[PDB]
Amino acid sequence: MVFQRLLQEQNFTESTRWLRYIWNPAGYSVQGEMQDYYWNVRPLEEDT
Amino acid sequence: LLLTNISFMSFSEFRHRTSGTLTWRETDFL
Repeated sequence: MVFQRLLQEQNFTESTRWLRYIWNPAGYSVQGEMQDYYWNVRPLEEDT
Repeated sequence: LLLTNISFMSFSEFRHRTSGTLTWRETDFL
């Protein structure tokens, strides 16, 4: 919802951040190291 | 290798550089 609202108000550099909070195709940097996933939500990783 | 060279590489690069000799606490401190 926050990302959709920031897209409608065209704050692009924050909308892409709020999309990075759920999906990043470039992986995630956790404690300096990369991760093995791309979806930040575990019921989106495993289809619950 | 000096502190000028350490601040260029990323933390994963540095942790792969000194993985065996140090134990990540002194690596983080450096």
